[PDB]
Amino acid sequence: MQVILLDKVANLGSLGDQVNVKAGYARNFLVPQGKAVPATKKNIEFFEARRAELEAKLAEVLAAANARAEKINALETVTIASKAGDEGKLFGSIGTRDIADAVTAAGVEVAKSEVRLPNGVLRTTGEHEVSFQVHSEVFAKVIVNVVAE
Amino acid sequence: SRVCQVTGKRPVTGNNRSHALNATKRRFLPNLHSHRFWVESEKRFVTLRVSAKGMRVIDKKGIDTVLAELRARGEKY
RNA sequence: UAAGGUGAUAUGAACCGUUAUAACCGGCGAUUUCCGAAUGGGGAAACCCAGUGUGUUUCGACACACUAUCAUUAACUGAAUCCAUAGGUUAAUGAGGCGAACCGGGGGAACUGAAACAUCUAAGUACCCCGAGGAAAAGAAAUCAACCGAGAUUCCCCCAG
RNA sequence: AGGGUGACAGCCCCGUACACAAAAAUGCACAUGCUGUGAGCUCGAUGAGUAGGGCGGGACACGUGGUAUCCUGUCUGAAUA
RNA sequence: UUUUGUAUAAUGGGUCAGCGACUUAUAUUCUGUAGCAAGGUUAACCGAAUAGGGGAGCCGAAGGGAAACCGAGUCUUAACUGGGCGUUAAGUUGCAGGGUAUAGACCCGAAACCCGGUGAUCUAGCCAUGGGCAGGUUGAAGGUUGGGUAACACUAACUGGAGGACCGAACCGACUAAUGUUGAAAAAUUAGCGGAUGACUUGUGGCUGGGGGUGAAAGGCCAAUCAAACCGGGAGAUAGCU
RNA sequence: GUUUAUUAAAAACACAGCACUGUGCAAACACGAAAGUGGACGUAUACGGUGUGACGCCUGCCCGGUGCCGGAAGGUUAAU
RNA sequence: UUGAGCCUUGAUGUGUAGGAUAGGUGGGAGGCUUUGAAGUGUGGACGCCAGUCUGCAUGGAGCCGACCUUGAAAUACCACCCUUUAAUGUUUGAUGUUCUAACGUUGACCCGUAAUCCGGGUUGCGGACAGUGUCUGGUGGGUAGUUUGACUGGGGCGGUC
RNA sequence: AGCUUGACUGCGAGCGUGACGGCGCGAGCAGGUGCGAAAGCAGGUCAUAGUGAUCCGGUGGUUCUGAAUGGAAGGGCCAUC
Ligand SMILES: [Mg+2]
Ligand SMILES: [Mg+2]
Ligand SMILES: [Mg+2]
Ligand SMILES: [Mg+2]
Ligand SMILES: [Mg+2]
Ligand SMILES: [Mg+2]
Ligand SMILES: [Mg+2]
Ligand SMILES: [Mg+2]
Ligand SMILES: [Mg+2]
Ligand SMILES: [Mg+2]
Ligand SMILES: [Mg+2]
Ligand SMILES: [Mg+2]
Ligand SMILES: [Mg+2]
Ligand SMILES: [Mg+2]
Ligand SMILES: [Mg+2]
Ligand SMILES: [Mg+2]
Ligand SMILES: [Mg+2]
Ligand SMILES: [Mg+2]
Ligand SMILES: [Mg+2]
Ligand SMILES: [Mg+2]
Ligand SMILES: [Mg+2]
Ligand SMILES: [Mg+2]
Ligand SMILES: [Mg+2]
Ligand SMILES: [Mg+2]
Ligand SMILES: [Mg+2]
Ligand SMILES: [Mg+2]
Ligand SMILES: [Mg+2]
Ligand SMILES: [Mg+2]
Ligand SMILES: [Mg+2]
Ligand SMILES: [Mg+2]
Ligand SMILES: [Mg+2]
Ligand SMILES: [Mg+2]
Ligand SMILES: [Mg+2]
Ligand SMILES: [Mg+2]
Ligand SMILES: [Mg+2]
Ligand SMILES: [Mg+2]
Ligand SMILES: [Mg+2]
Ligand SMILES: [Mg+2]
Ligand SMILES: [Mg+2]
Ligand SMILES: [Mg+2]
Repeated sequence: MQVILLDKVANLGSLGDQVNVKAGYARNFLVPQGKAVPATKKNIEFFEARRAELEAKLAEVLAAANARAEKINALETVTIASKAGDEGKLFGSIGTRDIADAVTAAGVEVAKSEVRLPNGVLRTTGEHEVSFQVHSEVFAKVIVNVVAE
Repeated sequence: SRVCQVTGKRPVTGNNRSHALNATKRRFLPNLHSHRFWVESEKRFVTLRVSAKGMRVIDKKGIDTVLAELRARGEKY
């Protein structure tokens, strides 16, 4: 019996995969317990329509996420109103909200969850390195300035 | 009776033929099994008296389609 | 339609009628006990016994009506089990049984013939079963033909023992 | 035509040829109202556990034969003008 | 009637009267007869209905060869000096008849085989619920007392009331004989006989159904003939026999 | 005790007793295409089938044939 | 677990001139190293006991190329490979062990339900077995249909055709 | 004893014997052959037993047939089992 898998299933395939299987396995287990469906042509077209529409959403999201990655390197330097203590140490700190809100209202609509700092929250006056995740795998960098209020 | 609720297959008659071509009347019975089908749309199992052939019809069409045939036929399940 | 009538054995009795409710003929109505599908339950057919509702110048039991099963539909209900579903009650509508042959279908003999007998025959006959109609069944080519063509089905005559 | 009448009846009786007739119910027909059914047009669509096949039977005048065609109890199983 | 042969002491008929057995349909061939004649004739159907229409067909005027094929010839064989079958006889359609074919096929007659029903009011076995066994005997186990024994054993009397126990009516059966045998009776009657508290007997109702039942088993019984009941049907089975 | 109702009542059938043998319970077995049922509301000291036939003293030899029970290596061997 | 195919990727060569158990064919001047070598201390496997691959530890600044021989080159390194061998990945079986989910339940329970049927549900026990359908070999007087000759000094036996 | 394959192929006037199916005898004709100088002889064996119809099927051959047509299968014919 050709069937198309719903949830991922051991030794067969992942969601969407097409596989041949013994009828009794499909009939008495995989189908009732919602793990697969027959390989009717309407159904395989359903999923081919699905694979391609999903492929388009992944190509275009990548077209949107790349666009913002060109824009991150486009600004390439940012200022933040930062009350800097004596010697150089910030009375406060510059978080992802602080960085995010600078660049959103300065061009690129970056949410704070996208901002990625290593150790620091930035407690010093100076110019800093900040990288970002805008897609699962496309990343870019701005540089951050700290002007003493 | 020995009747498939899906295909209508039922006993048919015919001959045993010997080597010397003696005909004796016989029957050919369908290959029937009572089987419990999970019907999703009714959160329930339906037990059908089905020939194995009838099982393959249900794999092909889906139990929902085949039960719909049972209704239209007036047959209850 | 009528001058005669009240069926027969079958008289008699008591009566009806003659110009139009005598009788007789035909159409349409009324009444139509009990048994019988028999259908409120039962049963050894023509009988035994109920429930509910109605009626009593007497509101007793007696009388009258309804109450079988199955199917489709609807309303009200309603488990195991949360919803649901089964189930349950009621109502509307239908069916049931009978009966000639022909008709479609599910099953299907044997004697017999073969000069014995088993393949074969008898014969898809006899019979049993289911269902329908005035007819039934069949029916508008995935049919034939034979390089020309025909143009659904059914029946008759040939082809041909 | 036939029957009846005290024996064998065209003309005695009932009939027969021919000509007629329904208050009422009903058949069938054209017409018409009605509730319902949908007409012609364009662009489509074109019947899968099916056809085919293996095994066992059955049906075809055809007894498995070199045996096409049909049905299918059992196991399988296409192409898409 | 049947036989080589029947007065035959072989068959059949008591007699009379009435009935009782070679038919019918369709094919086929021959004879007779009639029509037309190298032609004869139509079938279903149409119909103006025993007419007329209808020539679809059928038989015949051509055979030979397995066939292709050739054709008054052909086949046989490489080919026949030849040989086989043919060429030189008129047919066809009615009508009457003789035969044959298929049909019950001249009439009557089996023992039986198959199918669907009806029967356990007789009888077999079982199930439920009821009834019956006069009278007379025998006297098991157990128990008590006595004797006895160290104690048991044992032993006597008594008590007790077992048993497909004994004798014997009812009741159940059926060993012998006579009678009867067109009976009083399609199984009995008389005199005798066996069982008679039991694996007994019996009433009412129930269940088992025909290749089936039931059978303490005889192929017994299953409604007066059971090695396959009865009724209806296949059915006019078949009958080289009488 | 039973039996050929209707020519046989017997030495025949049955019988208690004996043996063989099947049967673990949804038993074997039997009536039933099946469902259901008897066996049995029993359970191996039970139930079925077969033979023998109270009791006493006993029941020897033969497994080649036929029947049955057990066997897995080898040969042969079905559909497929 | 295992037989028959696959794929990475690792084992393995005594023509003689020799730094000496020369693998053919190519890229071919630097690889290999602290993600830690040369060296010696020992474990294992192969074996022509000449040596080869190789785990562990110790060690700590090298084993290296035309440097010449050799038909063919450096154990600096790299790619398809063969002589053969092992083991991870795969198709089909073979066999087994478990599982649960088809299916069985003539265990207990719940509801339908004042029910020793049935159905649904819960649970326990089994479980791809059992059982059934189609096909197939064997068995099969349990049942069935039949056959089982004629001649003959009757028939049968014998003989005969 | 020498040489040899007439234990030939196609036919057959005319006969015998049979209810029939059949069985037998046969000179001569054509082709081709052996033996003989030649005339000639040879279509098995001195003769008379030594055998099995039909159906179905097998093998080889074939100017036959060949279900639309070309083939093929199957059939026919000849030989044989
Ligand atoms: Mg009533
Ligand atoms: Mg009552
Ligand atoms: Mg009633
Ligand atoms: Mg609820
Ligand atoms: Mg009716
Ligand atoms: Mg016969
Ligand atoms: Mg009617
Ligand atoms: Mg019709
Ligand atoms: Mg055309
Ligand atoms: Mg007179
Ligand atoms: Mg179509
Ligand atoms: Mg077809
Ligand atoms: Mg053949
Ligand atoms: Mg005599
Ligand atoms: Mg005389
Ligand atoms: Mg006499
Ligand atoms: Mg006499
Ligand atoms: Mg007379
Ligand atoms: Mg003639
Ligand atoms: Mg006594
Ligand atoms: Mg007496
Ligand atoms: Mg006595
Ligand atoms: Mg009685
Ligand atoms: Mg008959
Ligand atoms: Mg007769
Ligand atoms: Mg007697
Ligand atoms: Mg006697
Ligand atoms: Mg004995
Ligand atoms: Mg002995
Ligand atoms: Mg054995
Ligand atoms: Mg199995
Ligand atoms: Mg078989
Ligand atoms: Mg046998
Ligand atoms: Mg027999
Ligand atoms: Mg017979
Ligand atoms: Mg004789
Ligand atoms: Mg010479
Ligand atoms: Mg052949
Ligand atoms: Mg063809
Ligand atoms: Mg052709």
